[PDB]
Amino acid sequence: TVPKLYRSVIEDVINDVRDIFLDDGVDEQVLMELKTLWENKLMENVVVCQYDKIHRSKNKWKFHLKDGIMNLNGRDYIFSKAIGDAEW
Amino acid sequence: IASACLYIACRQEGVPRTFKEICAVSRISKKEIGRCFKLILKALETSVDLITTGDFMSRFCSNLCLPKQVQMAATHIARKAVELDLVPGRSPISVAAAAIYMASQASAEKRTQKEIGDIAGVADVTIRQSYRLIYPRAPDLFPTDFKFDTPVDKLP
Amino acid sequence: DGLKYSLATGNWGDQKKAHQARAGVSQVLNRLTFASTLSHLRRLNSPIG
Amino acid sequence: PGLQTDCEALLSRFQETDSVRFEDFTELWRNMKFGTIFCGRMRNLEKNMFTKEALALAWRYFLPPYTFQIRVGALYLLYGLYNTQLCQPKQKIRVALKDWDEVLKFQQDLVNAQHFDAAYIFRKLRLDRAFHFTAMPKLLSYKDPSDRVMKLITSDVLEEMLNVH
Amino acid sequence: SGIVPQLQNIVSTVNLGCKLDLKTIALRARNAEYNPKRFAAVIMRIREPRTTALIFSSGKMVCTGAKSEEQSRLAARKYARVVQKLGFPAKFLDFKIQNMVGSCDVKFPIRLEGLVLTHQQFSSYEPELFPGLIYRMIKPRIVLLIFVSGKVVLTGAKVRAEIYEAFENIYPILKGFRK
Amino acid sequence: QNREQQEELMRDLAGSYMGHFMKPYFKDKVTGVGPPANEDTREKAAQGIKAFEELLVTKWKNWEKALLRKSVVSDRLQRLLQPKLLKLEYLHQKQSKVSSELERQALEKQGREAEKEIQDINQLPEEALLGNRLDSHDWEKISNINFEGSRSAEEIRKFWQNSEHPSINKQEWSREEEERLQAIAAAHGHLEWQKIAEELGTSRSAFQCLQKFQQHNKALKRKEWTEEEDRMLTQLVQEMRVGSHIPYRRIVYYMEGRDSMQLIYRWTKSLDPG
Amino acid sequence: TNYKPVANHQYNIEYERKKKEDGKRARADKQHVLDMLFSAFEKHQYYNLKDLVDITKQPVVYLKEILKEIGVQNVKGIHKNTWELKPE
Amino acid sequence: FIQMSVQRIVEDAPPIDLQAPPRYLLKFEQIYLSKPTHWERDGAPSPMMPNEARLRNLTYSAPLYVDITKTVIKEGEEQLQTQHQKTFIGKIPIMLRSTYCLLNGLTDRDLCELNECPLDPGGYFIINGSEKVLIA
Amino acid sequence: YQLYRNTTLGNSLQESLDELIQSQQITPQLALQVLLQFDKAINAALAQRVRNRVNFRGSLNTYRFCDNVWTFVLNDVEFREVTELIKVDKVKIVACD
Amino acid sequence: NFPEYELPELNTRAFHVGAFGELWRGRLRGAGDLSLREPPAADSDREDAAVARDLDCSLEAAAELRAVCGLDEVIPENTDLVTLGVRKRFLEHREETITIDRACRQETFVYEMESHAIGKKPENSADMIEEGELILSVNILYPVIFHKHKEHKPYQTMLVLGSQKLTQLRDSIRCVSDLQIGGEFSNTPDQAPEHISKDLYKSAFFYFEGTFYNDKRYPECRDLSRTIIEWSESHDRGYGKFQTARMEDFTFNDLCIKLGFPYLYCHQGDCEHVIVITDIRLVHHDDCLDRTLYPLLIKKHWLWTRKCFVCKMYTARWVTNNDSFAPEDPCFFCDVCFRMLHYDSEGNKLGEFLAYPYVDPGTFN
Ligand SMILES: [Zn+2]
Ligand SMILES: [Zn+2]
Repeated sequence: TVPKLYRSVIEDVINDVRDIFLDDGVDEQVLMELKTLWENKLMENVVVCQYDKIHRSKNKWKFHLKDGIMNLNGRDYIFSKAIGDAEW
Repeated sequence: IASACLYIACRQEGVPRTFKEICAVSRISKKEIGRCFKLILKALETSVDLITTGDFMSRFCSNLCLPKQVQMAATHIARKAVELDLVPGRSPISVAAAAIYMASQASAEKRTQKEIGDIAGVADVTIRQSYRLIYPRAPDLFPTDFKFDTPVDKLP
Repeated sequence: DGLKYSLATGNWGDQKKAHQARAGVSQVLNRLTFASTLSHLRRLNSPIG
Repeated sequence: PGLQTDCEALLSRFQETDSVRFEDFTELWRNMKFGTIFCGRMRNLEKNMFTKEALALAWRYFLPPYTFQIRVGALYLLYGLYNTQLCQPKQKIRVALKDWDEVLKFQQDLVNAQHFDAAYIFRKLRLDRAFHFTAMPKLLSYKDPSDRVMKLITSDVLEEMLNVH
Repeated sequence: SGIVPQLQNIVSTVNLGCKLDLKTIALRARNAEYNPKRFAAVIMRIREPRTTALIFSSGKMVCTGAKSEEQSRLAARKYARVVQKLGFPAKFLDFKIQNMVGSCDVKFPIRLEGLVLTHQQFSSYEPELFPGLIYRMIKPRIVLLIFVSGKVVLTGAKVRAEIYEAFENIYPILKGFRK
Repeated sequence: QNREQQEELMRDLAGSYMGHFMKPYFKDKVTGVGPPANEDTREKAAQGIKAFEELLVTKWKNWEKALLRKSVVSDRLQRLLQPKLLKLEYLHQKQSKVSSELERQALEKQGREAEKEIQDINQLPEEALLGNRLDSHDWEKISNINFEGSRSAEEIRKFWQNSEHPSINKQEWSREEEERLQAIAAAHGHLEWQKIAEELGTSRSAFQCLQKFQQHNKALKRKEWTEEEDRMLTQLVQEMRVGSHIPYRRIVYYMEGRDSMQLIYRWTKSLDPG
Repeated sequence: TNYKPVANHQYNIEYERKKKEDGKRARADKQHVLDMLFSAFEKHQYYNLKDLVDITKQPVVYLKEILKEIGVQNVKGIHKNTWELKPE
Repeated sequence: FIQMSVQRIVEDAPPIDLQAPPRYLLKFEQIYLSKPTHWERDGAPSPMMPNEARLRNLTYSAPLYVDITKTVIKEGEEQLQTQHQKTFIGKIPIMLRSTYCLLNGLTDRDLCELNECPLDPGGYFIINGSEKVLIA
Repeated sequence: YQLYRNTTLGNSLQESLDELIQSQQITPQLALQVLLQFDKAINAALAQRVRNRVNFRGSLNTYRFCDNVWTFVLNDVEFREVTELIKVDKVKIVACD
Repeated sequence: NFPEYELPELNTRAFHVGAFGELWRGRLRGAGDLSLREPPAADSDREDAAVARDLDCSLEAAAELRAVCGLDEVIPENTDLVTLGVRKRFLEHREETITIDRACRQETFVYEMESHAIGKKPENSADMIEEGELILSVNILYPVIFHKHKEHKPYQTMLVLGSQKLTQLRDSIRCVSDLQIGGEFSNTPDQAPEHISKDLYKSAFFYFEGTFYNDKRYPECRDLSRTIIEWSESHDRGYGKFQTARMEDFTFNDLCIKLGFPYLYCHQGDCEHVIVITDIRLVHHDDCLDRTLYPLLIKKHWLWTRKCFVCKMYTARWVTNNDSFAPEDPCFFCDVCFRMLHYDSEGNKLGEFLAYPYVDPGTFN
């Protein structure tokens, strides 16, 4: 699922920036090689996300995360909602 | 300050209202009403008699279409329940709501928890909590001479 | 209070506007006899102005 | 669907006679035509379901906390209902383990009290193998009761108390 | 009686003696929280004494959650050291315990109505606002939350002896009103 | 004994379903998720054995079809607007810091052209906006924003491309069209239904052509009983009977080219032992 | 039913939540505040103190001190004396 | 006046339009009158008999309620329309023995039960216990 | 937003843009415009392209809050996706809203 | 232990089935009640003597009791009671509203399943069940095949035999998950069918009140409960003190369980069924007495049968995903339509699709 999302994001970004590429005076071949380079180069555990609600009990933390991409064990995963619990 | 003074006067004259019945009239929330009530009682160096469950009986049962017989039945149920300590430490308004509910369910005119909660300003969950404590002791709380069409021997 | 005040006093318009308020429209019903009660309820006023 | 009302009416009409003899129950059965309660067009499935319900209700009425008269009347009701069935595989009365002690002591009291009619009825029911000795009265998924005051205080107890006094 | 209150919280304040840049502390501390749109202090938590410290830009720190005076002092010193390691000239000046909150159970239900009736000049019992009786003890400036379940919570004291004497004063009244 | 009865009664008041167990019999009370899948489950998934929920099929409601149409239109509008809108934003940003006047007027003219293009895109007709049933839309977004998750992205994509696109003739078939379909199927063979639909002239999907051919076919069922087939039916019935209940639907699928009605008639009229 | 008992007015809870959400305005650094003030000065010659606060989004006391350091107020006979962003 | 004029006056009043930019509208449609009621110290409502008003120096007034519909627009292509049914707005003094008086349709025996003279014609108001007649 | 330009996708985009800059085939202004467009596109996609819930349990080692960003560091963590388990010794969660 | 209501009318406290059966057999020991024999003037005297000895009464009294307590259809019914009156009104309504008045297919199916094997004597007389065998009327909840299974849960009830080794019910539970054929046959549909899932994945386990009885009979079987035990042993999940067994050294007679409480039965990786023991009863003489076939399907739900989406005359022999021809993504075809639509002339797949062999749950279960 992650590769599909990455490909869709690349396609959307390319389609959105095609107009700037045409306008500023750079040929669409530069755009195509940008897409190919990005796709080719696509091939510590860090989670970049957004927090919906970080509840803190006496010592129990409950994380409600709106969305995020995580990098667990060198493998990328995506989530549109995270309900996590931890004990400090 | 005006809302707190009105609440204090209503409490003093012997026809006390609830903080929710002053909030519904005033433009502030119950928290500020209570804070100003306490502040006024502290500054004026005066005190007010503690509210009893029988003070909210007449108004609650008059807002509802319950007959006078059901009103007296509910008042007696609530008074006996508070005497028997079946509701320890619970607000008198919740006890009044539970008594009104049981009296209405047992009497000909029946009322659901929703209407009683709206009239008394008590959440239906609180009504259930205060009703389950006095649920097993329903009959002995009723008046001895009480007529009804739905038996007091069976209730929800 | 507006309706009560006008009926209570017989002044018409707001209380603050008593300068132009018509007076005597509302009067205490005459209960001296039944005839006086009936007459008072059928009384017509002709303001001069 | 009204079966409980019929059972209650039959038990009431049996108790109002203040008798334990099976002759009165047989007379009531013939007069009320209770044997025709199973009569009526109904396929085997619903027929056996209704028979199961009737037997379960009769057995429930046969167990405490009902009075002795009601219990013996329910015993005759069970006998009549089981013996008069339209189902080829006659439905069996579900008997729980916790209730076996009560039924056995009730039978012992009946035979002790010279009430040989009810004792013989129960013996016939047992011999015919009309009992499914289940674990609980009903499958699990997902009046004239008896008071404790009579057991506590009665004529003989107070007579003994006043004699001692 | 033989039961004594057990302290649940101890609020103390100290003067670090130097102005602080709360942003730097938030960015460099291990467990600090800094939300200027919600409050004007840095909230730090530690595990060994299990206390929470609010650090203010003026250099005044407020430590709470400690269960003993020595524990509160040790936590305050720990926070001072943590701030010191961050490159600030923080010291330990004017350490003061500002509040002592303790709890206890007399182990018998209490009749709050009678207590408020006979102690109208001190107690304030409002079931609509709070299900507990608030007794404003006068000899020591302590406030007692007394509940029908028997639980008594003493707050507002600066010393443990104050809490102990307040509970000793209140216990006979509760015993006399034993439900 | 009475107090034990009372305790039983209160626990009756405090007592409490089957649904809490169904698929995740073991589940957490804080997160609500069951144990991780067994290695056997992973191996089964690797072999492409569809689970019960994967083979679950639900009919496409009319409101679902309208929602799909509206969502596709909105998706295409957004995808065609985002580029020109971004271009206009870039032109405005350049205008903000240009440090010139004639270049600023040229940028204003370019921005006016971009705004005209945006207006033209906005007023595009629905027919030209829908597409050609083969262009890649954001079908996965429709499964989440437009649909609340009741339909997967692939299901929506297939339904839109193959069935619900306006370029698919959903009108009732005509006698001449049916005859043409039959003739084309006979001459071209019944195995290349894509080319049959293409050659049919009218805009039809291969699935629709095959469906119409089958519903009007006559070789679908054998239409004549044989002794071997009768013996097979008798054996199957005797094997799968449970009494007077003879489930003919289950019998059919061991018979070749037969329907439940045919078996019912055959076993009731001829092969009945009585 | 008029004035049926309720703990909180629906508007009152919403306002309390909104006030807690937006939060109080913070004291930004003088350089950033100064840059915003000077940048906005180009749009119009003069600004009202209340209106200027919304644009800068700074505390009134803090904003006034910064404005006093450079800006001055001129008495206008048409509406009232208003602040002028030009220090001179 | 009670049946028609009061309702016409409320209906003919222009809707209240307020702008912040959220926009607020208030429209008053239906007018209700209850029987003359008196509220005790405890706040319990009870029907007010004309003799009790005379004896206790009360005003024979009926509560007045109006159905108010409020619509709010916040320039977010959403409209919220909330209606407050039977909003208390005041009390109208009631002319005795009129259609809205408690002594309406009561038989002469019923009036005597209420300590009212059947020969009493009504047609006046009790304002603070004083029987007030409106002179034409 | 300056949040999602740290993962594999955002990083690789950063180096690709840098490679074009050093190749004199694109201007830095277009580079940063493309970066902002990528941020908007990735935000929209993740918010609208993704529907799958994960649940993670761990022992929160440390946390931090400043300028509207939470920085949790958890130890001995286990993530639960739709059906599979992912166990890691340590993880960092950077949240911003 | 004595079975008693743990919940008012919903559940029973955990008890050993062995102790319960021993109690029942000891309370009926030598009483002539557990016979399992078919029901049978000289015998009248013996019956009278038996009644006299059992009731402590005279022979004449026994004869009087026997003669007087004797037993005491026809379509017409008159002088109706309340229940008989209700039945009469219902019959009249059915007659006036119905035109055929026959048993529906579901009713006959249910009756025949319930009464499929009653009074069926063994053919060998060596598999005869002993007098008292603790029949368990188990029921297995069907999996979520159709969406509505979540709302109302269908179940298949089986009369398992007490003192019967486990893995005899596991091998008897008929579920479609055991007949699944793996792999994708898109390239060519004439491949030799891969071994059904019953053979590839032999592992399975019961879970009855905190005890995982794993089916480790075969070498291909391995602990499925290991994952659950490890998952519970993690940080904290409420569940704990999980036990393990082998499932072939235990019998239903040696099990400690509750009645009406949902227990688990997992197989084929994650196919889970809810096992509920409705009741436990001693074997009677009017029910099946065999042991070869006693794990007997007393009731099944008669699930729906999927039909080919092209033609509604045949079922689904194939399921296609990502199909370039089907309207729906998961599309169901029979052999004929699938072959006509997915292969030009020799098995070369046309377009793109992933086709798998689909076994109809409503046909094999
Ligand atoms: Zn299965
Ligand atoms: Zn087909």
